[PDB]
Amino acid sequence: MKEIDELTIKEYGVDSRILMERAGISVVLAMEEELGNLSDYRFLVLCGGGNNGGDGFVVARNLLGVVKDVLVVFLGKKKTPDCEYNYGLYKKFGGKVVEQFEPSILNEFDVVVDAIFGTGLRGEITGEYAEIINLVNKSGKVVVSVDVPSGIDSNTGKVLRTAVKADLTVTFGVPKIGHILFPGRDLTGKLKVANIGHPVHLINSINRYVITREMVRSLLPERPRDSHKGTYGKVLIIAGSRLYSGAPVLSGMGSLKVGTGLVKLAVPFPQNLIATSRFPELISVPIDTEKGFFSLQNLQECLELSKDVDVVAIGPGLGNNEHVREFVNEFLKTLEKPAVIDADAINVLDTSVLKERKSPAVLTPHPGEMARLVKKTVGDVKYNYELAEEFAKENDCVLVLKSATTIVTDGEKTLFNITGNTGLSKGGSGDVLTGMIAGFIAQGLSPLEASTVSVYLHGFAAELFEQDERGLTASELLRLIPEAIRRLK
Amino acid sequence: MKEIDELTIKEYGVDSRILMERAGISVVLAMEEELGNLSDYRFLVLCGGGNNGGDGFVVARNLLGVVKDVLVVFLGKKKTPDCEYNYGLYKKFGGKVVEQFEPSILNEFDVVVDAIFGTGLRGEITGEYAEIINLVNKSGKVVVSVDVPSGIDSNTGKVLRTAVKADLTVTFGVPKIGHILFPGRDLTGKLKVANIGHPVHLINSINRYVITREMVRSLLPERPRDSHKGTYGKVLIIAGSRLYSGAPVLSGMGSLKVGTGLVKLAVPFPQNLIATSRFPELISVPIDTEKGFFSLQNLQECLELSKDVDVVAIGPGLGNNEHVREFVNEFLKTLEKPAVIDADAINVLDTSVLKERKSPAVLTPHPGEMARLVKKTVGDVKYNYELAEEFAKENDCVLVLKSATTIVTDGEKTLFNITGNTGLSKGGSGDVLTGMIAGFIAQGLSPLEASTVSVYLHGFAAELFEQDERGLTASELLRLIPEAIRRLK
Amino acid sequence: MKEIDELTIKEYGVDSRILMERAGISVVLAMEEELGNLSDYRFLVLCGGGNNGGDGFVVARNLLGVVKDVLVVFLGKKKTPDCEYNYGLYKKFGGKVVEQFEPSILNEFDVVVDAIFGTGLRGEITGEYAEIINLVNKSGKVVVSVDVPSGIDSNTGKVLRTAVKADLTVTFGVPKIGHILFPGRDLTGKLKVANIGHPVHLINSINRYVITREMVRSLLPERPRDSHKGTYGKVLIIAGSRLYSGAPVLSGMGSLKVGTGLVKLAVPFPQNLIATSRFPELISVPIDTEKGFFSLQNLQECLELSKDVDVVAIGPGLGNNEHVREFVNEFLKTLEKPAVIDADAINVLDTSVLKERKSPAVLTPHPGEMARLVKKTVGDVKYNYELAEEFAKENDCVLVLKSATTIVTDGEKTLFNITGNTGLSKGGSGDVLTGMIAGFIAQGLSPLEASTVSVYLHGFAAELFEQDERGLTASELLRLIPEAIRRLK
Amino acid sequence: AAWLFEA
Amino acid sequence: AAWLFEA
Amino acid sequence: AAWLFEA
Amino acid sequence: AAWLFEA
Ligand SMILES: [K+]
Ligand SMILES: [K+]
Ligand SMILES: [K+]
Ligand SMILES: [Mg+2]
Ligand SMILES: [Mg+2]
Ligand SMILES: [Mg+2]
Repeated sequence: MKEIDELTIKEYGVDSRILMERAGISVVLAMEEELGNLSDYRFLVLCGGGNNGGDGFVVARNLLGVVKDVLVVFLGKKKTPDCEYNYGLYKKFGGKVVEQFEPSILNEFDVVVDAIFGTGLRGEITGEYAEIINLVNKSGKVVVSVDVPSGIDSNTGKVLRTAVKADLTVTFGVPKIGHILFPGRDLTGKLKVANIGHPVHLINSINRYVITREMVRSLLPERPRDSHKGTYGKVLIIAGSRLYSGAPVLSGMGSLKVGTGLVKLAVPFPQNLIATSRFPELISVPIDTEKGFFSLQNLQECLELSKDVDVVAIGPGLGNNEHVREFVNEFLKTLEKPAVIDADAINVLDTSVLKERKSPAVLTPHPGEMARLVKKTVGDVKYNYELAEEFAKENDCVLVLKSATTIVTDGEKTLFNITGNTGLSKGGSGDVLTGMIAGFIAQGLSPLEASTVSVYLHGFAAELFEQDERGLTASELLRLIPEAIRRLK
Repeated sequence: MKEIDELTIKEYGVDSRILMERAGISVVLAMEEELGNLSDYRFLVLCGGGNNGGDGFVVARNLLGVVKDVLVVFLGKKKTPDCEYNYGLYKKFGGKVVEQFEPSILNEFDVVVDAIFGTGLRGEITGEYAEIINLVNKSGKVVVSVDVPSGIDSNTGKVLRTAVKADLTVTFGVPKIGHILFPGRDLTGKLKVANIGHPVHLINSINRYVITREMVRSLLPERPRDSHKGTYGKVLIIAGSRLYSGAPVLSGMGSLKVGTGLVKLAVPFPQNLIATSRFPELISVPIDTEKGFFSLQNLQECLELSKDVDVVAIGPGLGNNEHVREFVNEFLKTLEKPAVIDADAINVLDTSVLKERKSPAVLTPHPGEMARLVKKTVGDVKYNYELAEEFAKENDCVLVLKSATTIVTDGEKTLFNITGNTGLSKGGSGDVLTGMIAGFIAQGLSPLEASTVSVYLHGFAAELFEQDERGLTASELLRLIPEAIRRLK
Repeated sequence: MKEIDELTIKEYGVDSRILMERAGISVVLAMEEELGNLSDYRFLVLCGGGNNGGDGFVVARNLLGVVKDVLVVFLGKKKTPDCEYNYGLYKKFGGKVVEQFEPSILNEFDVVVDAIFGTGLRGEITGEYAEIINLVNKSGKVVVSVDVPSGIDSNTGKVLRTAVKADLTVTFGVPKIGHILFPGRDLTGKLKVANIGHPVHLINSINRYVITREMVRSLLPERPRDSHKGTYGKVLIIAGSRLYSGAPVLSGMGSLKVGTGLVKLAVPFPQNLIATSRFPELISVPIDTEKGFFSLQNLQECLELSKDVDVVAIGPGLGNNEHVREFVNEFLKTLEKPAVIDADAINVLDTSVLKERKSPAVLTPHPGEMARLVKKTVGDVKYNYELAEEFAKENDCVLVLKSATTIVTDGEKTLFNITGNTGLSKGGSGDVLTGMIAGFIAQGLSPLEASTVSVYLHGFAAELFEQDERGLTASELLRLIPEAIRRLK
Repeated sequence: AAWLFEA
Repeated sequence: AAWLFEA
Repeated sequence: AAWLFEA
Repeated sequence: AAWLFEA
């Protein structure tokens, strides 16, 4: 996007001042849409010395004469040319600026416009920058951040020591990664994305995006009327153990609720019987095991079962011991079908196996699993989209790194999912999503498409829960999936 | 307003390109508000070589990539610097321009954006300018005019040979006189007035304005609870004749429906009895006349009656013969109360009498009466606000020149009224308005204020008529006045 | 229409059987639209030997197998070729016919389809035709008449000794005069006009028509916003007398409620004062008369008053004595303005005066007045559209012959009005209509157009009366006119 | 819809 | 809300 | 209507 | 009403 600004100015010839005017008026219009009539409010505009501040000066100047009061506190040491020009206009128009902040100033104002730092943030915020942000955060006023809340690194969403918490953030052209990943997503509050005059071709050329309702609608497969279950694919799910008997059931129904034609589970006896007692629609094949876990002695039966399906999901509830490790790796090495690899199949995965596979794979780790898989800490991997992209590219797979914002990448294209809520923070949620992805692959979507549609619909189903989200469970999540699908069109 | 642009650029330092960008985006936003989503429409943008065209180039460029199709037809010979710059952007952004118009082109487009001429129109439109405008007018497409419909003189509202008929006109800063006076008011269609960044002080300094609901609300007098009829003034209306017995009744009720405390009519016997048979609230004093018209023999009785009132209205239904002329002029010469002079009192008025009066006056001519009064043709005086201003200033009065748009001026301040409809184009309407003005003066508003409030409320009452406007009559108009007042607050 | 059938068969080449099939199915569809599902009804179809009967045979045959029971009683002596063909089909399809009627037969049926006679009726109905029709009329069953209720002369609407009273009549191509004029209009019940495949050009070429809402909407004059009362015309009404003081008031308001700009009455003093006591909007000029009636001594004043108007209405309430006769005829002889001549101006009219007038005229007699005017009986003139046409053509005028169905003709084009109800059968109604016609002429409609719009709107206003129609009075009628106008668009 | 009947 | 348009 | 804001 | 069309 910094390339996008430069190109729009330097190659297309749009004056930088015109972009800056358009930016500031977008903020004014966005506030009006959010606050209603602005004429009864008093505005405190906090401007840095950069272009973010320059945007702020445009906001301030455009409120003059039209609202109850406007004051700018200019907190910088020097001004870029466009900030200087717009400061000059604000003052020519009769605007009041002060350069010294007083704790009590928040008193006489209703709205704070945060134009201190945007994408030009470098390093930790300290000093009077920090103090003013902390005063604004204690103040209880309405906070409107220009571009990105000051203190958020707009490439990562991390807080650089301290950051503004906004009610409303107005950003320009496209959402930035720091509005999408947490903690930044949290501090953004309600995000509006304004068109400020970049050519649409440049806006479209950004290679990381937010998964939207429109994108998922156009990816949903067709349901031709002359169809039968084979039309809609077959999934095998290899899952469960004597310890973890529920996982297979949730994965299997995950596949069925997204429209998959046939679902077969392979689960150790007698735990396989749990699935059909709950949903008799499922086929739950008994696997005779020595001690309640899959082992190499089940390899041959599982490949045989794999022959008559389109996709295999493996891992939920398998347990993690050495016999499971031998099985999972020898199976995936020999299986020539797309695989969705989750949970304990990730915990025991030998990543050399993924490189040698000719058939595709999707991996669905939470950060704990991703951390063990690449031998890093949870904090190194959490929201680390570049690491995710490297991993997907290096191993020829799709990586779905789960969290409140989920990252979906094949190494070239990366998508961010923002649907869902904390009712998904509970055992079982992941098991559902695994089945959904397998299901969509079986119905003919690519591994990346299947993953994109599934993470969106999984989170949207959670939001459709009628009662308090914290009471959501996986079984209720399953029942909500077909409603999410209907609301999607 | 051309001064307003120059000052904003040259003294305040706003780049002319920034004003032009703001203008064009206002047009885009206005269209969206009117058409809903723009993405399904094909736009034909007709651009002249001036700044209006330059505004058009901004519109075109901002629709690129976002709507179904955009084409510009550039109809000029050369381009001003800002039109040239914006033409350059449109083309840099991948925009298509052609310089030759083909009758069939209207075919493949849904919306025409008329950016041919704005306030820079000089002289009659001919040639391919004329033909293209006439083609657009026959086309049945949605027409959006930038600033002023091309072909309207924005200072007068006259059509310069031919002009665009717009569904929507977006103008900048303030409405222009040519949106307000006819035929221009008609060709404007729905007018939106966009803020494009002029300082509010400059926008406020314009000395001709449209009478608005807010202005009338703040002028309505107060009704203190501890009041009595004397609080609310007394009016004498000198009116009627054996030929015209209804006029007094309509004037008298006009005063009473706007809140006046006491109304007295002086009307020749027995025509005076007509008023109280209809509204017994009125006081209708019998004037003994020789042949059914006021004459000098009634001068003394009328001045006596004038002593106990605050304002005198004179003229409706008086008739126009020499004895009425002698009476009206000797009366007004001697009366030391505000006068509202209408109808036949205007037709016989000696304007030397107005100059010598110490007390104020409002005159309420339609253009026929104004024409006879200043010895010009109806076409010279109709909508001639400068002539009206000169007359008011020269004679120390307020002039209310009635028409679909009414002009109200004291020679320094001029206001335009745009409320009302064609149900007021019927005998009796004027008689009502005369009483309303007298009423408001009696209640303590200045002659200019009284006139401003009255023309607005009179037209607004007409619009509240429930059935087809052409069936409106004065008696129904009277009944609607208190509803107009209530809706005003 | 008999020409229309012949041409469609003989020149366009549509088989007569195809027209007859289309006719019969139209009847079936019309019954379904009126009765809902037909499958629970038993139908008795009464067929003559002509083409009406043939249509009936098509109805019968198309109900076979689909309704509870169908029986045809064939009452003729011989069958035309298309009746014979369709009789043959009915019987081939398993249909039951009998040729002897039994009083009790009505017993076992719910709907009677009357296909005995259509436009081929010649002379009085007697014998078993009469008896069967009288039995059907006493029966209380649902009656559906094919084309025209049998017994109505379809050219005049007269009953030929006896006739069927129908709940529903389905006619073909265009309404016939006998559905429009009474008593036939009454016996038709609800009329549906079916398209049976005549070329639209032939259907459009019929020279007598029903005045419709669409025709009146397209004739209503325009109300340009930049207008004034002069735009909308001026009317003079010469009316009233010491005996009849109300007539002028109703005529004058009739003109004002249809949108006329200025209305002046000339009425003998002091009766003129009645008008402005009721509606002060009116101008009511006092005419000094010897004994309370217009006479030749008022000729000069009335022509003078006529100079400044567009149209003159004359006659309501004038009285009918020799001095009124001299006045009316000398006035109309000299007046060079359109005249609307009503009531007592008709009773004294010398029709030689109408021939010699260069300016146009509309005459508005009820049949009593028309009878005296042409020296015939009321029964010779009532609903006699050919006599009306001859009169209009011979005297170069428009004739509006008032009755429940009003005839409006200029001798070339004739229109029938079917709006209104019996609340118009009360003194004053006519006086209103006179003013309406004058009004519309003043607004620029031709005498024929003015009359067409006025008779329609006058009757429609009557229908908008909220309470029982018999309580309608002229003053209420006036108040309803602007609502009729609004509902018309 | 008026192809068949004028009402 | 009237910052941009007076209607 | 989405010319200015994607929400 | 089903004389013409079965739907
Ligand atoms: K900021
Ligand atoms: K224009
Ligand atoms: K019949
Ligand atoms: Mg999991
Ligand atoms: Mg007047
Ligand atoms: Mg009559």
